[PDB]
Amino acid sequence: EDAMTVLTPLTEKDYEGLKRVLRSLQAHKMAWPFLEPVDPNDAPDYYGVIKEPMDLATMEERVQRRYYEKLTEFVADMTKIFDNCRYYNPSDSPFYQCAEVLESFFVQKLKGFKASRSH
Ligand SMILES: CC(=O)NCCc1ccc(S(N)(=O)=O)cc1
Repeated sequence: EDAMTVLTPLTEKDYEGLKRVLRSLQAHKMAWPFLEPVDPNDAPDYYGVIKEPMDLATMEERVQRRYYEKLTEFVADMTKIFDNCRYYNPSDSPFYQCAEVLESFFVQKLKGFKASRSH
């Protein structure tokens, strides 16, 4: 990551862009596994093997409360969603596939956001 991403505080204008990025991911057809926390009734061992769970509803709460101070912190929570999924599930599962697709989409949107901060 470049210096602006790591070190520039998130302004109010930056926060309007983060809200838009988040809503775009929540509207994607392959985001269904990630919208809410993993349900322990459907995966009884999940919370014993994933030490730092993350999901898009937790990220929305954090955006609304202005939790993030730097773009790097927002990117780290999003990346945790996809990394947790690829560690828990096998490479041939539909869950793993959805992580591949949605991370590519996130990177496209993140590049757009970064371009809009500066010019
Ligand atoms: C985001 C994410 O990784 N969700 C996985 C949810 C999930 C994984 C596995 C199963 S099982 N035990 O039926 O094979 C159920 C649900």
